Amino acid sequence: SQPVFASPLNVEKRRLNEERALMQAQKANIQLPPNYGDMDLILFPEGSLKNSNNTVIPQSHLKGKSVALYFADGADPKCASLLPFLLNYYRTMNEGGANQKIEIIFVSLDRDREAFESHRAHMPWLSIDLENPLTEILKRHFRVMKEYEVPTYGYGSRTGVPSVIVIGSDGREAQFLPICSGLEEGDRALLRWDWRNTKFA
Amino acid sequence: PTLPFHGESAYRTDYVPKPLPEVAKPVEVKLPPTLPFNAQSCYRSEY
Repeated sequence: SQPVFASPLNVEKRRLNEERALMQAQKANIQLPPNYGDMDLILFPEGSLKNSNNTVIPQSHLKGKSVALYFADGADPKCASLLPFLLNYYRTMNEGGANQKIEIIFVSLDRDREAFESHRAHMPWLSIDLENPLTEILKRHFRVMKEYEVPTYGYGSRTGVPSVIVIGSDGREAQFLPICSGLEEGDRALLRWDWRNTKFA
Repeated sequence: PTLPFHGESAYRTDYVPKPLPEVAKPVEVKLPPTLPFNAQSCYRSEY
């Protein structure tokens, strides 16, 4: 139920959670329907996250780390302008430290597999496969949209391409980094990141 | 002799019945399409 309710991550997370609750009720005073805090979610299945070498890693690989989704489109000129600054930020954040601080999960708004590959070969962080349904299920969750090709459920059109959003363990938003928002200080909003209190616990 | 007649008047051969204008060019196509609504307030968008 965060940040919105009528989105498919939350519909599936609800369904799995009250089927768990009815399972434990039928097996055994149990409160129905389950609380938003008491429900549970796995954000990425076993074959979602892939790094630059195209080796898959699961969710627990991101523990103790500030994980941010990056919605982007290869042909988009905002995206083309933003990408080198994000590269520099990611670089100078994860070089000078005892350990690794942040990760960037690339979510693609592209049109074709080869366009996805060409816009992916310039990125050293992780990404999401285009034909995997997780990319547009995350689009519908976080209300990112370039133009109305999906029927909206009375949403807010939060942001367009590109965006970086700090995500939590169950898929909520921790903070929005304002590139194209109410605030719109593009190319500098990366420094608003608070990677200590934003952690994928 | 028996010289015959042709002396037809101005109006009898000058304002004859005429081929009526072929009615055409009925231009009508459509209104332009409408775009969807994606605008929100402040209180519901951020609070």
